[PDB]
Amino acid sequence: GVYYATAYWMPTEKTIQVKNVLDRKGDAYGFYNNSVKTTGWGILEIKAGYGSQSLSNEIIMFAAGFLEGYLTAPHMDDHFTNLYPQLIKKRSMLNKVQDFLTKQDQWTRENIKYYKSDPFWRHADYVMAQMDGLFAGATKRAVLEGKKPMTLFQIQFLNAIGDLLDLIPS
Amino acid sequence: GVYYATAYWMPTEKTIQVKNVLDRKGDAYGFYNNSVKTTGWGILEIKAGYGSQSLSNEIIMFAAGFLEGYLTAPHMDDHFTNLYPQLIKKRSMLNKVQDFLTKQDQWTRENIKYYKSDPFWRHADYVMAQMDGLFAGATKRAVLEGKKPMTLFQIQFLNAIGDLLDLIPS
Amino acid sequence: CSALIKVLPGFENIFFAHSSWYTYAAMLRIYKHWDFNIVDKDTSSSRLSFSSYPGFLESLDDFYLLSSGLVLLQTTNSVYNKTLLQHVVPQSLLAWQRVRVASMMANNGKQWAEVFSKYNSGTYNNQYMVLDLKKVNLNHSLDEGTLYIVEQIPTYVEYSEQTAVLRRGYWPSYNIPFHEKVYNWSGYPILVKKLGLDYSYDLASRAKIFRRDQGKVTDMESMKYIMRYNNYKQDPYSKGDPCNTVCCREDLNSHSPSPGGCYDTKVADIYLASKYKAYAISGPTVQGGLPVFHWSRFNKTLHEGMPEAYNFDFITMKPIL
Amino acid sequence: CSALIKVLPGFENIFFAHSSWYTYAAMLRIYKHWDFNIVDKDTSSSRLSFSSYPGFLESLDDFYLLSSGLVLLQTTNSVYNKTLLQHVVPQSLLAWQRVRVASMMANNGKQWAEVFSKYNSGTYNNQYMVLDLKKVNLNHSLDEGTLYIVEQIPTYVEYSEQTAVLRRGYWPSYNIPFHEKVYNWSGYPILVKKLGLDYSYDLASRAKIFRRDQGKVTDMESMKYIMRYNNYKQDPYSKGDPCNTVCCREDLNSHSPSPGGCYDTKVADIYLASKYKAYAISGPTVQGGLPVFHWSRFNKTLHEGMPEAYNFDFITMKPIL
Ligand SMILES: *[C@@H]1O[C@H](CO)[C@@H](O[C@@H]2O[C@H](CO)[C@@H](O)[C@H](O)[C@H]2NC(C)=O)[C@H](O)[C@H]1NC(C)=O
Ligand SMILES: *[C@@H]1O[C@H](CO)[C@@H](O[C@@H]2O[C@H](CO)[C@@H](O)[C@H](O)[C@H]2NC(C)=O)[C@H](O)[C@H]1NC(C)=O
Ligand SMILES: *[C@@H]1O[C@H](CO)[C@@H](O[C@@H]2O[C@H](CO)[C@@H](O)[C@H](O)[C@H]2NC(C)=O)[C@H](O)[C@H]1NC(C)=O
Ligand SMILES: *[C@@H]1O[C@H](CO)[C@@H](O[C@@H]2O[C@H](CO)[C@@H](O)[C@H](O)[C@H]2NC(C)=O)[C@H](O)[C@H]1NC(C)=O
Ligand SMILES: *[C@@H]1O[C@H](CO)[C@@H](O[C@@H]2O[C@H](CO)[C@@H](O)[C@H](O)[C@H]2NC(C)=O)[C@H](O)[C@H]1NC(C)=O
Ligand SMILES: *[C@@H]1O[C@H](CO)[C@@H](O[C@@H]2O[C@H](CO)[C@@H](O)[C@H](O)[C@H]2NC(C)=O)[C@H](O)[C@H]1NC(C)=O
Ligand SMILES: *[C@@H]1O[C@H](CO)[C@@H](O)[C@H](O)[C@H]1NC(C)=O
Ligand SMILES: *[C@@H]1O[C@H](CO)[C@@H](O)[C@H](O)[C@H]1NC(C)=O
Ligand SMILES: *[C@@H]1O[C@H](CO)[C@@H](O)[C@H](O)[C@H]1NC(C)=O
Ligand SMILES: *[C@@H]1O[C@H](CO)[C@@H](O)[C@H](O)[C@H]1NC(C)=O
Ligand SMILES: [Cl-]
Repeated sequence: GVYYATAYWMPTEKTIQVKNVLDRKGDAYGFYNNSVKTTGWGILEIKAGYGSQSLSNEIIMFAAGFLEGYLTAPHMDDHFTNLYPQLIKKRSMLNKVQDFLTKQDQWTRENIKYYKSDPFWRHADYVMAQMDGLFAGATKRAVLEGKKPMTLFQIQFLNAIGDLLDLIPS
Repeated sequence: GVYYATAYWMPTEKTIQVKNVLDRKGDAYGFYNNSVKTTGWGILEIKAGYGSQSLSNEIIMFAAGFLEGYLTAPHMDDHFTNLYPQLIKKRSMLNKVQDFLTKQDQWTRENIKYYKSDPFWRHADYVMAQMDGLFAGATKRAVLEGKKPMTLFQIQFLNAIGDLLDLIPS
Repeated sequence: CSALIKVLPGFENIFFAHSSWYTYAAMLRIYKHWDFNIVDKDTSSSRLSFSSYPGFLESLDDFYLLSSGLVLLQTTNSVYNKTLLQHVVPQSLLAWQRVRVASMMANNGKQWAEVFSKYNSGTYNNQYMVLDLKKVNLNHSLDEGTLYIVEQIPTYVEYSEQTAVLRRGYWPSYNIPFHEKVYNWSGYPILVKKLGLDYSYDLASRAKIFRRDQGKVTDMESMKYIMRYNNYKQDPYSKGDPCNTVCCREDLNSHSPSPGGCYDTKVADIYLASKYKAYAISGPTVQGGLPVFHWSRFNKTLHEGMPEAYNFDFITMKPIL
Repeated sequence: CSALIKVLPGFENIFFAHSSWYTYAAMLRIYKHWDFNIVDKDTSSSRLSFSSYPGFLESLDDFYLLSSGLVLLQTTNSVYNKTLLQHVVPQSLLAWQRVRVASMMANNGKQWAEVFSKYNSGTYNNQYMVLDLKKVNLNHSLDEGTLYIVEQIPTYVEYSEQTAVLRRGYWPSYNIPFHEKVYNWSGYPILVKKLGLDYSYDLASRAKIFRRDQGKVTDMESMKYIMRYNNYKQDPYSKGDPCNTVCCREDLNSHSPSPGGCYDTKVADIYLASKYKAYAISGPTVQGGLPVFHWSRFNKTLHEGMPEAYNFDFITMKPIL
């Protein structure tokens, strides 16, 4: 079935709160249609920054990722479970992968901080806000359900699967 | 049916004589298969400079054209008859065409004479020997049959049909 | 992965499609529709629909319909040059980040390639087809800019405009680089010498099948059909191998079955795309009477969250909010 | 005139063919085989077989099999730029002379274009396809140099290497220039604006028919069939016009019949060409049940030397001495 949800930016606390309704005044709203067993697809749809509040671009991106992580965390964890052993069979490989993604993410964040004037890095910043949001959202959902939240490394690893395929045999 | 013929360069008289046999010692030999009513094609085949005599390149080309003009003159004249009125309906057009082909041929011959060192013009010379031969051959055949021979202009016009198509409306 | 862009003979329509190949353990799918209200002079697109997965802020596949009127397809190349792969360093942006920045900032295929090229990581070394539907005028013309082909290896992205090829009827993509400098530098010429013509760009099995059959696409049904195509027992180009064709079924390999190969097809045309619509099927192909895939036959592979059996149909994906 | 080069999907063979269109008063045909024993360091070829006519020291059509391993096809472009046509002067070599000098001196398609370009007359303004069969390795590759496309207008010859297009399956030719500078300078863009898409390179009726049907060529029989193709009553791209197709029958135009259109087809493949062999049919096409052409219906046109009726078959042309 379909789960609706809506995120609200609380500008003062600088936090998002989520509710399980579709509310068009919300800061990111939409649904997760859990149809994977029915059609072979889940369907996710997010409309963000179209509500009452007028929001900076970075917070629109954060809210969209927050909403997506909140709705799909259970499946984020299953997809990790399923693909982790397809790519990583030896702790030696895990070492190589952790080290690369850690250095890469640190390097990405430092450039975003440094190049605050640049249109290209500003858009890298939008993508990275969405990723922080996705991390923030999936955690919220985990805590609320009483599960151990996924780590940021696990989310980096999911988004990096393509880059990891050719990289790991190196 | 098939007509065979053979041309012989007579180096002293500087003339070709033709005989109506296939003789492989000849200077250009081959056939005209008059199959146009049977298949929709005539077939002409010429082997030149493969006989007893060792011949300069220009005389091989002259002999090949001589042989072709000798065998196909009747049909050269029919093709002219058929295509002339397709291209020329007014003496005004004939004036334009005569003038262009005359100036063009004169210009071609002068360059061939001037550029006796140049590989490109030397090969233009081979093509023009073949054309002189074709003219020489068709005449020989005409005289021998008692017809008015085709003029060099008529042979220029046949070879120029493609260049004339876009040119005449100009 | 297999991809194909096919234009009809009077430019009456244009079809584009991608069929993903990877481990069947990846078939926990999510089709995503995002619309973010971004207001920024250097943003060209903040709305996009695309095939995807849980936790992926990208398609991976790839198959994207962007609000800039670009469509993005991609198939993965290999790089067999070990010295080249030594140049990879973490001081660079990953492929998914460059795809996302480019698909957000670019309004045409040259600008997409230029932005995607910046801080190239040399990871996920792929060919992209950037199809700019703003350049397509049905029954009239495919204007300059319609198709750019972008190929990435470590240290180097090459891109070129390929609309003149596409005007002849099609652009195919099947995991072998098109640009000669790419193909050479990635080591394909030595693979062809060592392993034969399956590694060549022109005569790999899928090159031959698309060369043979793209002209059989006349409409949506026959575009679906070529992109779901296997026929391995009868197609002479398959050499009897169920992976040697457009939509691979490596689980059917008779001496070393494995749970991987082709597991989806997404397809649209220019009319569907202008409404962010596509047809998408999840699962290995059953086309032509092939057996339904069942996890029961590979029951030691984790496949948490997925159904047991894949016998779905294409459904219509479109945003609804 | 229509021409087509078509490669099979696994490069198993390559076919090339030309069907001449002109006045039926030109159908007094001679197929010629010449072999001249020339000994000259700058001669590449003095042996050639080609379709021709009485008194023509050239094909005109054109369709040539040269002993240098080049094949030459050609179709005629129009030049609609009257200012450009003003540059034509008799101080230049005619097309047939440049075709002959180039086909004698050149050993590859770039050298053919360079030699043919010298003293360009701007008369008989055509596209040539120079197919270098020495570059063709069946089941393996079409190497660089396989196809050059050469286009002449007054003052300017443009040529480029087009093997990458041909590797996709085919090269078609139908009296409209391919190179954009040529097409523009000859005035085609204003004709398209004034008369519509029959004047466009991509969407002329024969562009659409070859785009639709080239993939239907699997062998010699089906190459013959596409090159003899008319089907005008049923083919939607013909718009009901018996000249709007591959092999035109303008004598069948119902309001202004004229004795002209397609009157031959010559076709070979790389095996036939290496023995200077081709299949050649003389006459308007009767394919698909069209009426045999009879001169009796146009009995005021001179057609001295020809048969009355054209219902011949393809015959084998080859030298025999
Ligand atoms: C969620 O997905 C389900 C699963 O497909 C959708 O329900 C189907 O909708 C079609 C077309 O409207 C109906 O004809 C089917 O009978 C439904 N099938 C099943 C098996 O449920 C539903 O439409 C989707 N809803 C949203 C909001 O995405
Ligand atoms: C000259 O042309 C004729 C006309 O086609 C050729 O004769 C035909 O040859 C074929 C194949 O050998 C026979 O099966 C036919 O029965 C012949 N047909 C007719 C109607 O004559 C002849 O072979 C050619 N000869 C040369 C030297 O070119
Ligand atoms: C492009 O051309 C085709 C016609 O060839 C148009 O589509 C058809 O038009 C017919 C008759 O007008 C309709 O009945 C059909 O529904 C269409 N399909 C076919 C196969 O004929 C099409 O509309 C044109 N497209 C554009 C954008 O102009
Ligand atoms: C594989 O890639 C390597 C690394 O790029 C190539 O070696 C380089 O070649 C360039 C240009 O020829 C030289 O200037 C450099 O000296 C090389 N660089 C390094 C870091 O070694 C090699 O050419 C490629 N292999 C193949 C088969 O193409
Ligand atoms: C190119 O490949 C094809 C096979 O695909 C070869 O031609 C066939 O080979 C089969 C079986 O070996 C023969 O029985 C047939 O006569 C051929 N035709 C077909 C349609 O299979 C062909 O020999 C190869 N060509 C070259 C130059 O190697
Ligand atoms: C038609 O051709 C004419 C003659 O080449 C073109 O006019 C020339 O254009 C060039 C470059 O733009 C100018 O430098 C010359 O002044 C022109 N030359 C002459 C002799 O007039 C004209 O551009 C072409 N027409 C079209 C529609 O392209
Ligand atoms: C690619 O390799 C080929 C064949 O070895 C070589 O001849 C060719 O010039 C190379 N091309 C490029 C663009 O480097
Ligand atoms: C796993 O597969 C084997 C047959 O290969 C079977 O014996 C076992 O019970 C299977 N378990 C399942 C389908 O749950
Ligand atoms: C040909 O004409 C087009 C359309 O007018 C023009 O935009 C284009 O750049 C021209 N191309 C060349 C090569 O001159
Ligand atoms: C020429 O055609 C007309 C019919 O159009 C006919 O009356 C005349 O006799 C014809 N002459 C022939 C066929 O020789
Ligand atoms: Cl093609």
